[PDB]
Amino acid sequence: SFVKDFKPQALGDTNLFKPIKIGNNELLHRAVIPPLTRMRALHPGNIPNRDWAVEYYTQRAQRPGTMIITEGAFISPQAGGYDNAPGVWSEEQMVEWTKIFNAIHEKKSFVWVQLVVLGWAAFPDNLARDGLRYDSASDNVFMDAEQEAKAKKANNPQHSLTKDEIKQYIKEYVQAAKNSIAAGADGVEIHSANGYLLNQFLDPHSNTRTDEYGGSIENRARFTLEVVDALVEAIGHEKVGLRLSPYGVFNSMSGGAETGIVAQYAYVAGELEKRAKAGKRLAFVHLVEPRVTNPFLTEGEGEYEGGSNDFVYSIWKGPVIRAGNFALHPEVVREEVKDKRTLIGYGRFFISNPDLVDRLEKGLPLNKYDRDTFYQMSAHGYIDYPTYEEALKLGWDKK
Amino acid sequence: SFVKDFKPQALGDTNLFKPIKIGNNELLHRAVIPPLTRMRALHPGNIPNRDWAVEYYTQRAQRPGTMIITEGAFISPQAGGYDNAPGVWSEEQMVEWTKIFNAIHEKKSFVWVQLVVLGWAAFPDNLARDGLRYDSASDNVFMDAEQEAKAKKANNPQHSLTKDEIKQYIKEYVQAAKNSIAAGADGVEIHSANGYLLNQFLDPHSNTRTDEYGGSIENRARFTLEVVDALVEAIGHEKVGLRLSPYGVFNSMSGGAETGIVAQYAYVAGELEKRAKAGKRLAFVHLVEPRVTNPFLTEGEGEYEGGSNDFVYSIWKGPVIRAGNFALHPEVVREEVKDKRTLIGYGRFFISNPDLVDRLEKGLPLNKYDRDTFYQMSAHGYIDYPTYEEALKLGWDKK
Ligand SMILES: Cc1cc2nc3c(=O)[nH]c(=O)nc-3n(C[C@H](O)[C@H](O)[C@H](O)COP(=O)(O)O)c2cc1C
Ligand SMILES: Cc1cc2nc3c(=O)[nH]c(=O)nc-3n(C[C@H](O)[C@H](O)[C@H](O)COP(=O)(O)O)c2cc1C
Ligand SMILES: C=C(C)[C@@H]1CC=C(C)C(=O)C1
Ligand SMILES: C=C(C)[C@@H]1CC=C(C)C(=O)C1
Ligand SMILES: [Cl-]
Ligand SMILES: [Cl-]
Ligand SMILES: [Cl-]
Ligand SMILES: [Cl-]
Ligand code: NA
Ligand code: NA
Ligand code: NA
Ligand code: NA
Repeated sequence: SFVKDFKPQALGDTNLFKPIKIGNNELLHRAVIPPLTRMRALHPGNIPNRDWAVEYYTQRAQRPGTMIITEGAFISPQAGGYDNAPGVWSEEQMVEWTKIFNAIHEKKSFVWVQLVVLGWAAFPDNLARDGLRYDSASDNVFMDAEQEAKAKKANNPQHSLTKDEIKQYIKEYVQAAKNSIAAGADGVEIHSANGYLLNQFLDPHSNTRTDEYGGSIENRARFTLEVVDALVEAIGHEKVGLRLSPYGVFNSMSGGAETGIVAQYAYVAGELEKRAKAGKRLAFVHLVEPRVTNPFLTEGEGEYEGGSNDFVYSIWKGPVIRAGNFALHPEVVREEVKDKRTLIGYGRFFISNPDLVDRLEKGLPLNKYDRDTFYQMSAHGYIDYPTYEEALKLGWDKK
Repeated sequence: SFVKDFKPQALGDTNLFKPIKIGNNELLHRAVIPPLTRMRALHPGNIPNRDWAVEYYTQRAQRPGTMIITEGAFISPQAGGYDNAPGVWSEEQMVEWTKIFNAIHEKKSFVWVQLVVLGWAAFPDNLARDGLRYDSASDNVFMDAEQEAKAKKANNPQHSLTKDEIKQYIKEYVQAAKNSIAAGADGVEIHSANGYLLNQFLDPHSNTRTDEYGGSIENRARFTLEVVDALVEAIGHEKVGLRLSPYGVFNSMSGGAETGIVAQYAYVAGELEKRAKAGKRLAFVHLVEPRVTNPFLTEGEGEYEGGSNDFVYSIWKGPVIRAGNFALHPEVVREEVKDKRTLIGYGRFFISNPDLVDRLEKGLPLNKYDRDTFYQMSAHGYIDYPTYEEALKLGWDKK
């Protein structure tokens, strides 16, 4: 059915429908698909779903000139720990990704691979089964008691990365980025958000290190910036973006309760702008808004009202993608896109509306999503959400 | 005469005219007199002007419940270097300050002493004459070529402070703060703005140190925060505020051209909020706006449009005084004071309008200022600017 109480607004008269260039890509509008893990990849080997993934992305690529950021993709086995999320390290994986990228390009849209390392959010038992470590920045603070216990039970205690192991992850980020471009992707997004490994280094709750990778703002940002620099060198700044969630609490990050949190993220933004002014500007910075501090809470819940991401704009002068509870709030989007370098990521409602962009332009009702199938090994709740026309035929304008 | 093309707005219907408590003081409105050096203090001994200073402050205290921050006052001879700016270290000085504070209190207004250390902005020849060093954070970067040359000519080269000398300044800040309170002041403002010594430590252009007082965000902020902590301990957080100018370029500070500048100031704000949450909240933070990056340029000149101070509000949760080209822009003030913890400092037009607060409430014309007498050893351009009524009697409503 359609979302019951929603009052749509046509946004076609706003900058959401003005073209913009991101990296090498001429986008025709500024509604971006942010990275959305869907758990349809198949075990063993973290293989993109051979039955449905092409169709899923094809559907969501249907509006010409749409920027799509893929579901998070693990850069290596050690970076993973979820059996049904895909990787980008193996030939068997890239065969499937190639088909996906080709399909998106056939629809005249674009695709950026999000590169992921899980750190403490991984399942320590899956990792132990596969002979892999359970990694984080530190070894004396844990995501939650359950994760700490799963780790101990698996004889796979949380491990504070050595410098050599950080270097190994950086090598894997580089090779994953290369693999992505070679298979036909338009670029990559470095995931440094939502409490995964890089965010675990950025955040002083999760990073109690006393070496050069913790204990100060500069040190906590070191790993993220080393990945940025390694990928810029490998595939070019125009093919690299970075995702950050300054106010996020998901996966036991600090959020606004940490009084140094804005400084930590302002420092990262400043270092990106420094690189930009020196000739290597990232394609974009992608921010999760304080509107959504945890993306598994219903829209309107977990909103942090004590901070804004606007500070980033005083520092970083390139494109900014903002995501978090914008589908249900065209009135907010209307104001945000008045800034001419702002794009809007629409997550959950892109799950349920393959033709979301048309609906935003034209002020059409939105399909309700079904959170129960966000993660599921099924075509149902993945490729069977209808377009607006299909929904009319099903009688949804009267259900 | 009145400012010719100005279109006043009555601001009495805004929060500018709602009472607010700052430290121990119940202000009746939120128009603050920011610190304004006037150079009427007499040599030798940096003595507040025995003829005119009481009258100057009395005039500007006339609206009941006004917060006045004094002209900058040197904490010690070594902290000074301008013969006609006052100090707060000697009995002879405090005799005069006592009269000033009494007069302000008789008008039912309040007075906060701004505590100043000049660093590289001092005149090295005055300092050499008096057997004093020419100090800054570093010794290999200079304010400008003229200052570097004056220093060499005076055989008083710019000197990078030792840790012991920093500790000595902190002792002097403490004693100056005590002197101020004992003489009757309501509080003190730590000057960490406008390119004076503390700002010289904060800014990476002027601070190339490699000890614990430079080389990182935390290190560059160390001196400012040590002064904050020393004064909070000495006279209480409710009697201490801090002034910062993130985007200032006056006295060869970096401003927005330094991509790490927001991070540097976000860190300071965060550390203040941390202290506040731990039970010691400063009375206020005072910000110079990017509206005025150099206060000796005519209003509208030297505006930096590439940054905002709004970030501070995501971090620091106490009162914020904002200053910079607000007198000529009631339309901007009207929007800013919608935030209920925002006060507005009015500098240059408080020089020329002793009854500025009435004029803001009632939407009256403003007396033009005469910049030539901003710094002058005279009552003229100091205590002879008329109130609105006096100006009407002089025929200014038709001049
Ligand atoms: C099912 C689901 C999967 C997600 N997967 C990812 C992901 O792989 N990488 C990522 O950075 N964010 C991920 N997110 C966060 C979203 O990209 C987005 O920031 C968030 O859902 C808020 O936007 P929205 O309110 O428009 O959904 C996910 C969110 C959901 C609900
Ligand atoms: C003549 C003059 C003297 C000033 N003296 C000081 C001072 O002693 N301490 C300080 O922090 N700022 C000082 N300032 C800066 C002002 O406090 C204020 O930030 C600036 O003038 C911008 O506000 P305005 O546009 O309302 O004048 C001075 C400015 C002027 C023009
Ligand atoms: C498996 C992933 C790559 C994660 C899924 C859920 C969220 C919120 C991410 O940021 C990544
Ligand atoms: C002599 C002083 C205390 C200075 C005068 C001019 C400015 C802009 C200050 O900040 C302090
Ligand atoms: Cl799993
Ligand atoms: Cl903005
Ligand atoms: Cl002088
Ligand atoms: Cl604000
Ligand atoms: Na099927
Ligand atoms: Na789950
Ligand atoms: Na006289
Ligand atoms: Na002068």
